[PDB]
Amino acid sequence: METITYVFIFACIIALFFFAIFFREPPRIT
Amino acid sequence: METITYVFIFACIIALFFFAIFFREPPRIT
Amino acid sequence: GTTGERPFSDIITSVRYWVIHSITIPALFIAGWLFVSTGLAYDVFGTPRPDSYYAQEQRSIPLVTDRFEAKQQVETFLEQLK
Amino acid sequence: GGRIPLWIVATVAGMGVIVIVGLFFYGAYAGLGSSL
Amino acid sequence: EPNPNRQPVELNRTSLYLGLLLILVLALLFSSYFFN
Amino acid sequence: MEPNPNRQPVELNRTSLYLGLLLILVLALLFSSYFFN
Amino acid sequence: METLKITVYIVVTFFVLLFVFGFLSGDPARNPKRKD
Amino acid sequence: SYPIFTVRWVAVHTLAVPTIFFLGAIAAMQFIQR
Amino acid sequence: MEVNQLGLIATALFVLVPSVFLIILYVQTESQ
Amino acid sequence: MEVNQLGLIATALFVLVPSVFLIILYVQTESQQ
Amino acid sequence: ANLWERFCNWVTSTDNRLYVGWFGVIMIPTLLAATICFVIAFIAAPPVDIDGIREPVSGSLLYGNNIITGAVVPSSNAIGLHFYPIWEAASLDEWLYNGGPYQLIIFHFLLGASCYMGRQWELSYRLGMRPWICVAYSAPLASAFAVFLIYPIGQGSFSDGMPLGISGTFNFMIVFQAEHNILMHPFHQLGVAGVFGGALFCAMHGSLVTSSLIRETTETESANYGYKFGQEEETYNIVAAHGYFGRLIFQYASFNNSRSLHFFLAAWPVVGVWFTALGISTMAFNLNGFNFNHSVIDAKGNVINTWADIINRANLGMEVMHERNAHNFPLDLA
Amino acid sequence: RGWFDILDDWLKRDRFVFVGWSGILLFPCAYLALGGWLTGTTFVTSWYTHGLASSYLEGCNFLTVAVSTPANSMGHSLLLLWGPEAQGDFTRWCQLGGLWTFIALHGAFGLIGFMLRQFEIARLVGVRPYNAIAFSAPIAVFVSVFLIYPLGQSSWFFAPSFGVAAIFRFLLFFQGFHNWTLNPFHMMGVAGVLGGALLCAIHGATVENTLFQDGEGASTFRAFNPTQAEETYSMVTANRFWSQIFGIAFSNKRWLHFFMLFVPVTGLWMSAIGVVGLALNLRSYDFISQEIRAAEDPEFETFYTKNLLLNEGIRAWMAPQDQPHENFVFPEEVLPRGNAL
Amino acid sequence: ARRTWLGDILRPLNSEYGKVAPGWGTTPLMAVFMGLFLVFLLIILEIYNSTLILDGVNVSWKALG
Amino acid sequence: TITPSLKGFFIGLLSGAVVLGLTFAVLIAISQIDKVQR
Amino acid sequence: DWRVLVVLLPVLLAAGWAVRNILPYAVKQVQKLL
Ligand code: CLA
Ligand code: CLA
Ligand SMILES: C=Cc1c(C)c2cc3nc(c4c5[nH]c(cc6nc(cc1[nH]2)C(C)=C6CC)c(C)c5C(=O)[C@@H]4C(=O)OC)[C@@H](CCC(=O)OC/C=C(\C)CCC[C@H](C)CCC[C@H](C)CCCC(C)C)[C@@H]3C
Ligand SMILES: CC(C)=CCC/C(C)=C/CC/C(C)=C\CC/C(C)=C/CC/C(C)=C/CC/C(C)=C/CC/C(C)=C/CC/C(C)=C\CC/C(C)=C/CC1=CC(=O)C(C)=C(C)C1=O
Ligand SMILES: CCCCCCCCCCCCCCCC(=O)OC[C@H](COP(=O)(O)OC[C@@H](O)CO)OC(=O)CCCCCCCCCCCCCCC
Ligand SMILES: CC1=C(/C=C/C(C)=C/C=C/C(C)=C/C=C/C=C(C)/C=C/C=C(C)/C=C/C2=C(C)CCCC2(C)C)C(C)(C)CCC1
Ligand SMILES: CCCCCCCCCCCCCCCCCC(=O)O
Ligand code: OEY
Ligand SMILES: [Cl-]
Ligand SMILES: [Cl-]
Ligand SMILES: [Fe+2]
Repeated sequence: METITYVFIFACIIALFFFAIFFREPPRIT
Repeated sequence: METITYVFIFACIIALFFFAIFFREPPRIT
Repeated sequence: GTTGERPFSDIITSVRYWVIHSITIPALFIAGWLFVSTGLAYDVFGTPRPDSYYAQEQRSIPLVTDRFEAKQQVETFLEQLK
Repeated sequence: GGRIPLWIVATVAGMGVIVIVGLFFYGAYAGLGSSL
Repeated sequence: EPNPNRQPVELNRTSLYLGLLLILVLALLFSSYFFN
Repeated sequence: MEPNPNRQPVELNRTSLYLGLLLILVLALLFSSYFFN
Repeated sequence: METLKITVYIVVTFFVLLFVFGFLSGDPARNPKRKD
Repeated sequence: SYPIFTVRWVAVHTLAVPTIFFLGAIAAMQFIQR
Repeated sequence: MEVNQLGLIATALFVLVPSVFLIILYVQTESQ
Repeated sequence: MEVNQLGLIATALFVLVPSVFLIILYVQTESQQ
Repeated sequence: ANLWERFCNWVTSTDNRLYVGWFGVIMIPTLLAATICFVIAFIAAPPVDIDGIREPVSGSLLYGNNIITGAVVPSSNAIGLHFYPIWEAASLDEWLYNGGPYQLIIFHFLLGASCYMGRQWELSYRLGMRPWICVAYSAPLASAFAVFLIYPIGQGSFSDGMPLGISGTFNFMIVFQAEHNILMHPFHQLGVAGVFGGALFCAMHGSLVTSSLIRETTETESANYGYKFGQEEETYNIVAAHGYFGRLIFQYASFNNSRSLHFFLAAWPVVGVWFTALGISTMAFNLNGFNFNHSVIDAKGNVINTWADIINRANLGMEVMHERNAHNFPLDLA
Repeated sequence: RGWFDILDDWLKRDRFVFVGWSGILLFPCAYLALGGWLTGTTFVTSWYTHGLASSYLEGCNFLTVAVSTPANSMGHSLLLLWGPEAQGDFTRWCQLGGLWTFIALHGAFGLIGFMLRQFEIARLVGVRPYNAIAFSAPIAVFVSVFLIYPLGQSSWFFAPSFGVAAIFRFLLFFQGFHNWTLNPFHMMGVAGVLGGALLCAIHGATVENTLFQDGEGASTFRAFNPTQAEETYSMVTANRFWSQIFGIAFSNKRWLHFFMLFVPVTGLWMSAIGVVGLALNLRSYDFISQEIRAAEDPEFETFYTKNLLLNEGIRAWMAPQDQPHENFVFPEEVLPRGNAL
Repeated sequence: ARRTWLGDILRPLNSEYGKVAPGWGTTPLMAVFMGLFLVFLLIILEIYNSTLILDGVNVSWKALG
Repeated sequence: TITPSLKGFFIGLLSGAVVLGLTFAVLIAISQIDKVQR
Repeated sequence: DWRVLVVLLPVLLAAGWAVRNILPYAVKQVQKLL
C-alpha cells in the first residue's frame, strides 16, 4: 500500500505538469 | 476508530438538518 | 547625493591626513605588538603560555566541573603549575 | 586637498596588506601552529 | 475558435442538501459492512 | 435590516491553483514516508 | 543482445547525423535580424 | 568648511583604531616559539 | 473489535469524494 | 514492510482536503468571469 | 521547400510550444531514455552490488524502500570505470545485479543536460536575445558532472559516484567528508558563500522590489494585479528602494543601476557554484581540504587539540565505518 | 518642542550613517558582539571549558579560532561578568566562557535593533516594510540554533561555538547524533536556500540577457538611468524564452519578486522549526519499518541503514574528546570499526 | 441599526471612540511602572537561572518538602 | 539577607543605569546644540 | 604594572600628535555651532 501511494502522488505531479504547461492561462500583452 | 466514525457521520447529519431548516432557500411566491 | 561630511577621497589624498596618520597608524600597530611581546595579553585574558597547558607529568585537562566553585577550580589548577 | 594622487595611496596601501598577510602565512609554517 | 456546445452547470442549495443527506445516510448504512 | 455590506467575492486564478496543488502534492510526497514510518 | 546493440548503434548514428547536418544547414542565417 | 568631527568620524575610528592594534598584536604572534 | 482497517479509508472516501463533488457544483452556481 | 496503517489515511486526507479547497475556489472563480 | 529544408525549419521554428532545435534533437531522446529508466528502476529494480563484494544494496520501492531511502544504486566496483551497456551483459538479470541502470541513466542524463545548456544558447539566438543564460546554467551542470563523472573518474569507479536517491545523496556526502574533508576546503567554503549569499540576495532583491511597488490597486485586491504583462513602465520605484537600502547601510553600498544590480545577482551564486563544482572535481584527484591535525603543540610537545582535531575525530568515525566489509588492507587509498 | 522631539530630530538627521532611535539599541550591541568575537578569537583560550586552544595567540588560524561555549557545568547560566560564577573577575570570566553568552545575548539584541532599524527607515522613507519582514528568517535561525537549541539540552556547551571549524564540528555532530539530514524540516530549508540561489542566478541572467538596446556602447551598464520610467529589459521576450525552454515562465513581475522573497524566507523558517524539535532530541532519526525488517533479515540493506552505521562511528569516535566533562573511556575493543580500517 | 435592551444598557461603554487625553498625559507614569516591572522580571528570571541566589530560596524540586 | 549575588545584581543594575543615563545625557546635549533649521 | 604604560604610550603620543595638528581647525568647527 505504501508503494501504491508513493507512485500515485508522483503520477499526479506528472499529470499536473502537463496541465500547467499545455493548459496554462495564456500570457496576454497589456 | 469505528465508534468515532459512526458518531461523526451521525453528527454531520444532525448539523445538516440545522442548515436545511434554518438556512434553506426561502420559498417565495413568484 | 551628499549629506555634508567631507568626501573620503579628498581626505586620504590630503597632506594633513597623512601627517596625522603616518604617526597614528604605526603607533597603534606597535602598541598591539607590545601588548603581546610583553606578555600582557596572556595575563589579562588568562590564556596559557606554551609551557602552562599541563603540569610536567600531567596529561589531564584542567576542566571546570563546578558552576559556583568554577573560579576556585581554575585557581587550583594554576597553583598546580606554580 | 588632492595632493597625494590616489593611485599612489592605493598602491602603497595595497602592498601594505600583501605584507601583513604574507606575514600571517609565514607564521603558519613557523612557531605556534606550525605542527613542529 | 471557441466551442459553441459548452453550457453552464448548476446545483441549487436544495439539491446540495438532498445530495449531502443521501451520501451521509448511505455511508452510515454501509460503514458497518465496510468495517465488518 | 439591510444586508451585510462587508461581503466580498473571493478568487483563485488558474496559476494559483497549479501552484497550490504542486505545493500540496510535493509536501505529501515528502511527508508520506514519515507518516508510514 | 547483438540485435539490441545494432539497433542502438543505428539510432544514435541517426540522431548524431541529424545534429551535424542540421548545424551545417546555414545555421547562422537562422536568426531574426541579419541573415547570411 | 567641511566639519572634521562627525558621527561618521566616530563610526570610522570606532572600527579603525582597534583593527590596527589587533593587527599589530597578531603580527607579533608570528614570532612566538613553543 | 477486530474490524477491517481499510474500512476507515473506504468510509472516509465514500463520504468525502461525492460530498466534495456536490460542494464544488453548488459554490460555482452561487457565484454566477 | 510493517508501516503505520494510519499513514495511508493520513496521507490521503493530507492530499485530498487542501486540494479540494483550492479546486472549490478555482471553479467558482471561473464561473464569475 | 524541399523535404530537408522543411524539416530544418520545423526543428528551428520559434512557433513550437516547446522549442526543439538541433541541441534538442539529441536532448529529447537521451532525457526520455534516462527518465524512463530512472522511474522503472526506482520503483522495481532488484538489489545492486554497489561495492562489488556480493553485498547487494536494495534501492527500489518494491524491495522495501520509501521515497527517502530509495535510490538507483551505483554500478559495481567490480566494473570500476568499464563501460557496461546492456548488450555487454549475458542477461538483464546480470545487468541489474551489477548496477547497469545507473550507467544508462547518468550517461544519457549528462548528455541530455549538456544539450539542455546548448539549447538555451540556441533559442536565445533565434529570439534575438543576448546569449549568456546558458553560462549561468553551466554552474549546476558542472556540479552534476562532478558528482556523476569527474569524481568517479578520479577515484576509479562509478561505485563512488553519487547515488540517484535522497539517502544515497547523504551517504555520498558523509563519506566524502571522511575521505576529503570537503568542509575545510576553500572551494566548498566558497560554494557555501555562493548559495547562502545567493539565498540572501534573492530575499533582499525580492523584498526591496516588493517594498517599493507603486500603488496601483486597492487593499481588497492582490497588489500583483497592479502589473500587466508587457506594460512599458516599471512597476516599482528603484530610487525609493535605493533611498531605503542606502540608509539601511550607507549610500554607496546600494545599487542605483538596475543592470549592475541584476548582473551581481547572476554572478555571485554562479561563481560560487563554479568553485564548489571545481572543489569536487579536484578532490576527485585527492587534493583535499586543509589538514590542521595536531598542528598546535605545547612547549613539551603535547598535542593541544583545536576544533580541527575534533572534526578529525568525527571523520575517523565515518572512515572506519563506511563500506565496512569492503577493505582488507589498512589504507583506503581510493 | 520639548527634549523628546528635539532628540528625535537629531536621531533622524540624514547623515552618512543613519542613527535613529533603533540605533541606540543596534550600534552598541552590534559593535560589542563583533568586538567580543574578534577579542576572543585573537586572545582567549578554550582550555578550561573544552580542552581546546582557540585563539591566534595560542597558534590557531582563521579557520580554527573560535569563541567557544562555556563548560557544561555552567548549565544555562547567563554568565554575567558580575554574576556568581565569575564574581566580577574579567580574567576568570574569559576562561569560563563568559564571552560566549556576551556575544550571543548582545548579538540577539543587535538583531532586534537591526530589524527595528529596517522598520524605522522604511517608515521615514515611505516604503513598505517587506525587507524587515524578510529578516525575520535569519532571526528565527539565530534564536532557534543559538538559544532555543542549547536551552533544551543540558547547557550552552552544546550550542554552536563561534568559529569556522567549530561550526563544521556542529554540522557533523548533528549528523551523527540527530541524523539531521533525514529531517524533512531541514530538507525544506535546503530546498529554500538552493531554490533561492537558483532564483537569484536565473533572474539576474534573464534580465541581463533580455536587455533593450538603450545605448551604443558594448558595455550595456551605461544605458540605464535610475529615473527612467521604462523597463530596461523585455519581460515579453523573457517570458517567451522560458516558456519554450522550460514550459512555464513568469508573466507577473510583482509575483516574481514576491516569490523571490518567499522562497528563502520560508526555507529558513522551516529549518528553524526542525531545530526546535532537536532541542528536545525530537529527531527524525529512524524509520521503524526499516529497523524491524533489518533486525530480522540480515540480507536487507539500504542507504538508510548504511548511513546509521556512519552515525554510530561518528558518535563513538568523537564523544570522548567532544564531551570531555563526561569522562568517556572507550577501550579500543568497543570502538565500532569495519574490516581493516 | 437594531436597538436592543442590552444594547441600550451597554451603550455608554462604547461611546468615547477617539477621545484622548492631551499631549503626553500619563506617559511618564507608565514608564515608571514599566521600569519597575522590568526589574521585577529580571529578578524572577535570575532566580530561576540561579544567577541571583537568595537566602531560603532553594530553586529545586526539593523545595516541595 | 543580602547575599553576594544580590550585591552583584545591584552592581549590574547600577552599571546599566549609568550606561543608559550617561548615553541619553550625551545624546540630549548634542541634540540641543545641533538643531535642525525649519 | 609597567607593561600597561609601555602598551599605552604610543597610543597617548599618537593621540597627542593628532591633537596638536588638528586643534586649530577643530576650534573653527566648534565656533560655527552658533
Ligand atoms: C543598548 C545597550 C546595551 C544593551 C541592551 C546591553 C545588554 C546586555 N549587556 Mg551590555 N554593554 C553595553 C550596552 C548594552 N548592553 C555597553 C555600552 C557596554 C560597555 C560598558 C556593555 C558592557 C557589558 C558587559 C561588560 C556585560 C554586559 C552584559 C549585558 C547583559 C546583561 C545586562 C544586565 O543585566 O543589565 C542590568 C541592568 C539594567 C537592565 C538597567 C536597568 C535600569 C534601571 C531600571 C534603573 C534603576 C535606577 C537606579 C539604579 C537608581 C539609583 C539609586 C542610587 C542613588 C543608589 C545584556 C545582554 C553582561 C553580559 O553580556 O553577560 C554575558 C556583561 O557581563 N554588557
Ligand atoms: C546541500 C547542502 C545544504 C544546504 C543548502 C543547507 C542549508 C541549511 N542548513 Mg544544513 N546541513 C547540511 C547540508 C546543507 N544545509 C548537512 C549535510 C548537514 C549535516 C547534518 C547540515 C547541518 C546543518 C545544521 C547542523 C544546521 C543547518 C542549518 C542550515 C540552514 C542555515 C540557514 C542559514 O543561513 O544560517 C546562517 C545563519 C543565520 C542566518 C543567522 C543570523 C545571521 C546574522 C544576520 C549574521 C550577521 C553577521 C554580522 C554582520 C557579522 C559578521 C562579521 C564576521 C563574519 C566578520 C539552511 C537551511 C541550520 C538550521 O537549520 O538553522 C535553523 C543549522 O543549525 N545545517
Ligand atoms: C551565514 C549566512 C548569513 C550571513 C553571514 C548573513 C549576514 C547578513 N544578512 C543581513 C541581512 C539579511 N539577510 C537576509 C536573508 C538571508 N540571510 C541569510 C544568511 C546569512 N546572512 C539567508 C540564507 C537569507 C535568506 C532568507 C535578509 C533579507 C537581510 C537583510 O535585510 C540584511 C541586510 O542588510 O543584508 C544586506 C546583514 C545583517 C547585518 C546586521 O545585522 O548588522 C548588525 C550586526 C549585528 C546585529 C551583529 C550580529 C552578531 C551575530 C548575530 C552574533 C555574532 C557573530 C560573530 C561576530 C561572527 C561569527 C563568525 C564565526 C561563527 C565564523 C548581514 C550582512
Ligand atoms: C570601557 C568602555 C567604555 C568601552 C567602550 C565601548 C563602547 C562605549 C561602545 C559603544 C559603541 C558606539 C559609541 C557606537 C558606534 C559603533 C559602530 C560604528 C558600530 C558598527 C556596528 C557594525 C558592526 C555594523 C555592521 C556592519 C554590516 C554588517 C554591514 C556590512 C556591509 C554589507 C555586508 C553589506 C551588503 C551589501 C551588498 C553585498 C549588497 C546588498 C545585497 C543586494 C544585492 C541587495 C539587492 C538590492 C540592492 C539595491 O541597492 C537595490 C536598489 C535593489 C533594488 C536591490 O534589490
Ligand atoms: C525541457 C522539457 C520541458 C521540461 C518539463 C518541465 C516540467 C516542470 C515545469 C513545472 C510545471 C509545474 C509548475 C506549476 C505551477 C505554475 O504553473 O506556475 C506558473 C507560474 C507563472 O507565474 P505568472 O507570473 O504567470 O503568475 C503569477 C500571477 O498569476 C499571480 O497569481 O510560474 C511560477 O510561479 C514560477 C515559479 C514556479 C516554480 C515551480 C517550478 C518548478 C517546480 C518543480 C517541481 C518539482 C517537484 C518534483 C517532484 C518530483
Ligand atoms: C569584548 C569586551 C569588550 C569590548 C571589546 C571590543 C569593543 C573590541 C573590539 C575589537 C576590534 C574592533 C577588533 C578588530 C580587529 C580586526 C582585525 C584583526 C582585522 C583583521 C583584518 C584582516 C586580517 C583582513 C585582511 C584582508 C584580507 C585577508 C583579504 C582582503 C584584504 C583584507 C585587508 C580585508 C569590553 C571592553 C566592553 C569589555 C568586555 C569584553
Ligand atoms: C539596559 C542596558 C544595560 C547596559 C549596560 C549593562 C552592562 C554595563 C557593563 C558594566 C559592567 C562592568 C562593571 C561590573 C564589573 C563587576 C565588578 C564586580 O562584580 O564588583
Ligand atoms: O570511500 Mn573509502 O575510498 Ca572512495 O572507495 Mn575506498 O572506500 Mn570505497 O567504495 Mn565507495 O568509498
Ligand atoms: Cl558506506
Ligand atoms: Cl582493500
Ligand atoms: Fe529584478
